[PDB]
Amino acid sequence: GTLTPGLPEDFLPGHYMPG
Ligand SMILES: [Cl-]
Repeated sequence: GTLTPGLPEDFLPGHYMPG
């Protein structure tokens, strides 16, 4: 659910950085 690199999100495309 974000534009950043990181882990895939559960329910939306895009990724997130934990923390
Ligand atoms: Cl992915």
